Amino acid sequence: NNPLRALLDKQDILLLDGAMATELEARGCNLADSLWSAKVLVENPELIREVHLDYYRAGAQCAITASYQATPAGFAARGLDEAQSKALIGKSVELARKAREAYLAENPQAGTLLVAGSVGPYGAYLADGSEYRGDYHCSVEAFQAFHRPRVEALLDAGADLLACETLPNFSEIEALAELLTAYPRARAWFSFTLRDSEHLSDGTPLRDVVALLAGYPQVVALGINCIALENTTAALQHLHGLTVLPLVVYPNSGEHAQLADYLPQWQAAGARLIGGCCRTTPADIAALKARS
Ligand SMILES: [Cl-]
Repeated sequence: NNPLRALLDKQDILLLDGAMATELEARGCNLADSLWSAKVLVENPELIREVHLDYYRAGAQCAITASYQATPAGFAARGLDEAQSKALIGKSVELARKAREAYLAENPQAGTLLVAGSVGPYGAYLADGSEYRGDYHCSVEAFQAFHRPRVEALLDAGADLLACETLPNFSEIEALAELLTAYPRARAWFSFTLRDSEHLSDGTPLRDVVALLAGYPQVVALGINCIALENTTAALQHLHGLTVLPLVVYPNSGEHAQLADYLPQWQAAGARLIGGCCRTTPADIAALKARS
C-alpha cells in the first residue's frame, strides 16, 4: 500500500515539483496574501492546474498540492467555514489530479505519477515565520483539531499520500503522526525545517524525531525542505545515519541548474525524493531530471 514502492523499486530517485508561487506570478497572479490559495482556487483554479502540468512536463513525478496554508483555521479569516474550507482543500487535489491526467494524454509512457496532499505546519497559519522556528505551544489534542479537517479533505479528494512539510515543532510532529493512525490507508512523508544540522527548528535532536516516526509505519519517508541549499547535505548525511527510510530533500533555491548540482551528493546521502521549495521553478526540476 506504499505508493512510493512502485517508483522506488525501479529508480533510486523520484522527483517532486517546486514552488508554485513563482509560476503563478509569471502567469500574472498577485499574491500578497498568506491565504492567496483561497482566491486562486476560486478565481483561477485553471492556473494552478497549469502549474502542476508544467512541473510534470519538466520531469516531476509528484505534484504537491496548493494546501500548505489551506486550513479551516486559516480560511476562517475569509469567512469560510470548515466545510467551505474542505471543499477548497479538496479542489487542490482535484486540480493536481486533472493536471496528471492531462500529462498522461500528452505522454502515455510517463509511468506512475503521484499527488501529495500538502500539510503545512501550525506556524504557517500563524503568519509569523514560526514555521522556521516552531516556538509555538499547543496541546497534542490542539494540533490535531487544527490538522484533521485538512487531512480528511486531502484524503477524501484522492491524494496518494500526504506531504507533512516545513515542520519545526516536535510536539506537532507527534500529534500529526498520532492523527494519521485514525486513517489506516493514509501514507505520508514528514519533512522538517532545521535550526542546525542535527536539530529541528524547535531544538529537538533529530535522533528524537526519527525514533518517534520510526514507530509509525504509515510514515513512508522523511527529510528536509525550505532549508537553504547550503544546509542540505550535512542534515541529510546525519539523517542517513539514523534511518534507511527514503530521504526527502527539497530546499530553497540557491539564488535570489544549481540546486540541481547537489543531486549526486544527496542521493549518496540516501535521498530518494528530490525537488525544490522557495524560488524554484520547473527549470530546477528539468535540471534535476537532466542530471539523473
Ligand atoms: Cl509555493
